[PDB]
Amino acid sequence: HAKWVGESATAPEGVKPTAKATWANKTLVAEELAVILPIHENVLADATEDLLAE
Amino acid sequence: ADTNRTDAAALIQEAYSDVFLDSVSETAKVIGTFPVYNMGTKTTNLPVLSTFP
Repeated sequence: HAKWVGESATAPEGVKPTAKATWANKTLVAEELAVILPIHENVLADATEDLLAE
Repeated sequence: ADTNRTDAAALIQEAYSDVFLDSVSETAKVIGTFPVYNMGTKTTNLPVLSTFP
């Protein structure tokens, strides 16, 4: 932020002020979703649909 | 010490500007709005019906 700064060489009002910026950090972290779907091969062979595609 | 504004003041001229300077506006209405009669002398007489039978 700026301020108003007057003009003398001697009074406190004449002094231009100091200031700073700051930064921070955010994180993506990857995690795993998974499932296993088991099936018996005779069911897989006997069924009328492609059960692996299902 | 320093040469401050009060020390230099004799050679610090002020400026002038007209942004807020205006004449009076003409606000008057009645001659513009109502019927106007041009009078030829101080008095004019205007007869009107007062009563009837």
